[PDB]
Amino acid sequence: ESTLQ
Amino acid sequence: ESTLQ
Amino acid sequence: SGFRKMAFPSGKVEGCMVQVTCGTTTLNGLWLDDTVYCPRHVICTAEDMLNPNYEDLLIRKSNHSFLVQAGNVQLRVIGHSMQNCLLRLKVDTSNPKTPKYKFVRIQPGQTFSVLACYNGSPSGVYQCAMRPNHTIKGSFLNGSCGSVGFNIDYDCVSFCYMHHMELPTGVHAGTDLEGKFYGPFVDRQTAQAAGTDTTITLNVLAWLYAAVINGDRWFLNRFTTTLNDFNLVAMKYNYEPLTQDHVDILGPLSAQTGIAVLDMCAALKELLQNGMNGRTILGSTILEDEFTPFDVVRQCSGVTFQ
Amino acid sequence: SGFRKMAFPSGKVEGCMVQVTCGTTTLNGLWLDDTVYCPRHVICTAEDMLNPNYEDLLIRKSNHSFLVQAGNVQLRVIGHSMQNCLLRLKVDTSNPKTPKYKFVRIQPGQTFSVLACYNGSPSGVYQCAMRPNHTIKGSFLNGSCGSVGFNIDYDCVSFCYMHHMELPTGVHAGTDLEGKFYGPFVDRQTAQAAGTDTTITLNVLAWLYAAVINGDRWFLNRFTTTLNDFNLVAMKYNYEPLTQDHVDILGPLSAQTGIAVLDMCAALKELLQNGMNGRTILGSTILEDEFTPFDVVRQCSGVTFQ
Repeated sequence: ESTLQ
Repeated sequence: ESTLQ
Repeated sequence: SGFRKMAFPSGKVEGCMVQVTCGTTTLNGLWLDDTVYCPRHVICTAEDMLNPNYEDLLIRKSNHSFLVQAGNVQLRVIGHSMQNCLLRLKVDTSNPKTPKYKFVRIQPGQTFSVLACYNGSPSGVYQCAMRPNHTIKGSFLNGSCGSVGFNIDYDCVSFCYMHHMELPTGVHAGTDLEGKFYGPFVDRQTAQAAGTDTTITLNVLAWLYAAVINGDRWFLNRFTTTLNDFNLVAMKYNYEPLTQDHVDILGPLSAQTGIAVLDMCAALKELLQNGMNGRTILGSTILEDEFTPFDVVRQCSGVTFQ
Repeated sequence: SGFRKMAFPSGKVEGCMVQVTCGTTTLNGLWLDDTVYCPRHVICTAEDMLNPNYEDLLIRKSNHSFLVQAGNVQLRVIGHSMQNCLLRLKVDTSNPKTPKYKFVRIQPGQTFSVLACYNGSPSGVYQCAMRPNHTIKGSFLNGSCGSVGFNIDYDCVSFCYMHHMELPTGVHAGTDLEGKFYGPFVDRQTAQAAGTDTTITLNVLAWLYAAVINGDRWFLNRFTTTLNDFNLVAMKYNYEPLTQDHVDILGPLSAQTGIAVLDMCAALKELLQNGMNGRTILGSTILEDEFTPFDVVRQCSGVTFQ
């Protein structure tokens, strides 16, 4: 997926 | 030689 | 003598780091004058993050939905706008530590320093390049969002990057200080992938000039090349094509070492073809593409060790 | 995710940098409370530097032989002692920017950040290891002497290095903040050479643990090894011998990845023997020895990507 941090 | 800086 | 991946001293930036909380999401912000910038995804919960509508999530918030702590002191929010993929929070105090500064968008291949922060608290500094595919090979954990990238030119801080997210590759994506992403990416948890990347030709050549200025010459050869014959070779090894503008930027390094650019390309053409023979250039057993020509002028001696 | 050579944020150190001139030699000093430290070779001219007697050169100076500028403001010298291979200058102002701090001597293999300065003016920050042969592979030009190395533990600055000189190899030699050199070197321009160096075994293993925590496993194998059988192999590839203390320090990283130390040595034993097969670990095509176990706990996630 994609990981906003 | 050697170089003091 | 010596050559390291060197970052800019970070003090002037440490004094602009703050923490920003909304609900139970906490990330970092940057406090200049009376404004704090941060990623807009700070107003999202984990469920929201898959399909957010920001316009719509943001109208459901007021100033006092946002907590801004700088060290100990609470800063009161008195205003909030969205700007692309950032928020801008007007606060009641102007930052006594605001340095001279500007915002610039940077171009792929360019380079900068990152100050990694968690909970408004600077943890480290390292040097990065903006990759051709618009990612960075950073080092970031959860809570690092709102960590910024920068350069210093004299007395002035050029902010060029804010951290927003991490891709499946393990690499990082973010934004300029206007909120506009670098790359085709969007601030959502969806299927998204780095485009394939390429090696930064201009930089490799900068780095070869640095080896020579430091006094190593072994990789040179007696050939020259046409720009176009080099590019035919470059494309097969996944390097960016060399252009005339790039050749002109390498002018002062050419002038300082008396090596013609096109002679140096011939040198590279050769390294790509035959390998290094298990030898090193400036310490490296591989060809190094994260120093620009400017990075080499700043770090290296203005006098060649001939 | 990601793994970079990361240095400590440098702000707290920038505020202690000053410039120190004596005759026509200018170098950097460190201003803590009401004392400024710098290399004692600041009282030498080029002719002096080949055979100096410091005891004798120093008695021929008074307080007003020393100029101390911090930014613009001139600081007045009211006292001077020699301390080993450093000077201590008492001045009239106490540094309003003095941070909590201490001085420690570091051990080979340990790691730290360097703030490169010219004319009292911080130019960059990078991360270093103290090599077994007691040198550092820094990046320094003329005028960088008095640039310091440090760590930060919480709120506190551990000063461990001051720059004095560059060896013929191109590597750097200096001192703790008590004036005692690291290594057999002396502050004179004579024939002097790095002892041969060795790879920091403890660190390589730290770095392999970091690869696994980040979620890469390819270099593992099904073998184990005796400590002594490893060392027989280590000595032939010029690695430091592994000891029981080193094995114990790797405990929490063992615990976090469920790989036994001695299993990991077997993995390394194999890499040394068969190469990498032109593959990478954490980005590198070579085995990396400038992250300690502590460097890995601080940067990496406390949770393994299994």
